Amino acid sequence: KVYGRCELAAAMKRLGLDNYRGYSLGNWVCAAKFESNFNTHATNRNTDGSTDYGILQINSRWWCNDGRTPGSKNLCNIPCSALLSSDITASVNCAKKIASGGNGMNAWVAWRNRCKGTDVHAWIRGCRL
Amino acid sequence: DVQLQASGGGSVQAGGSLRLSCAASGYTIGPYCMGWFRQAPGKEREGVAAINMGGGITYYADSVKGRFTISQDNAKNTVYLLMNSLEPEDTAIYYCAADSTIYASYYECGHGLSTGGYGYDSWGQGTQVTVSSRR
Ligand code: NA
Ligand code: NA
Ligand code: NA
Repeated sequence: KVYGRCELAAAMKRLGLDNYRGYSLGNWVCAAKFESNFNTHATNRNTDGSTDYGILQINSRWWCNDGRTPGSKNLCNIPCSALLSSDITASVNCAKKIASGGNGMNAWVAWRNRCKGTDVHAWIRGCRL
Repeated sequence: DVQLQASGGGSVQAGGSLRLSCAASGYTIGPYCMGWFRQAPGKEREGVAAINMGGGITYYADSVKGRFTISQDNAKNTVYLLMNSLEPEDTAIYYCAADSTIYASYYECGHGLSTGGYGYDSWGQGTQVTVSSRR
C-alpha cells in the first residue's frame, strides 16, 4: 500500500509516534518519505544478503527475521513479512524499539540526511489530526 | 561503558607487515561498525579501513587498497587489520574505533570512514606504527 502524506501522518499519530521520545510527528513522516516513498511494500536487498523492509526500511540483519539472513538477530522479534503489511502497526512498534536504541532517530540514515534539523512540522502541515 | 582494546604495532622496516587487532567488550548488541583511523603528525586524520560487523562487507581508503585487509573474528567482537608492503608514509598512530549505533536501514560502515569518522563514537587510545627505511 502506498500511503498519502496526511493519511500516513494520521495513522502514525494514532499509533503514538507524535512526540515519541521527543520526536514530533513530522519526523516520522519525513523519514518514511525518503526511506520508502510511503510504500509499505518497499524492499531493498543489500550486498550483505540482508534486506530493508517496509515503510521505514527496517533491516533483516538486526531487527526482523526473513530466514535469508544467515547469522542475524531479530531484535523486534517479528518476521520481516510483518513489516510489509498495509497496516503499519508492526513497523511502528518495531521503529519505537529502534529509536529507543540509544541514538534516537539517527538510526535512520535517511532521517539523519533529509529530516534532522529541518522544519519537520512542514510534513504534517495541511493535515487534519 | 564499552571498551576497545587494541594490540600489535611497533616498528618495522619498509616492505614489512604488521597485523593490528582490536577487541570490543562491554557490548550486548553491536557494535555495528569497527574500523581503523590513522593520524600522522603533519596530516589530516585518515579513515584506513572499516567493516560492517553484521555481514562483513569491507571498506578501504584508496591509499591502502591492495595492501591492507580488515577482517573480523566476529565470534568475539574482534577485528584485525593486516598491513602488508608498509611504506614510510604509513607511519602514524593507528586508532581502533567503533560505531555503536544499530541502524534501522542498511548503513555502509565506509561512509563514516571517509567522512571524518562520522558516527564512530567509541575510540581506542591509539597504537604507534613506525615504518623505517631500508638500508
Ligand atoms: Na534505506
Ligand atoms: Na534477522
Ligand atoms: Na555511532
